[PDB]
Amino acid sequence: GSSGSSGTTAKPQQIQALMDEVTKQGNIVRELKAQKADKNEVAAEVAKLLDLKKQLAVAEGKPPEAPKGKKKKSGPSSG
Repeated sequence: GSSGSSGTTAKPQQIQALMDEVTKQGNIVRELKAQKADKNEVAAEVAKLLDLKKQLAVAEGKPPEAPKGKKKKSGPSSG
């Protein structure tokens, strides 16, 4: 197998990787329901998706579903 390092990490870099995930995910979830996938199997991806949207938007700068949804509040960082 591969040992040592798996590339380098960056702010503007990881983003490019996420974007792809947001797309692929959305699809994976669509097919899951289209094939009557197990409620458990689907849920798994579901949650992940909701996270991707954030890890993507936030990274860029936009707030995570700030305006969308009531429960999800801006909740800024303090430190």
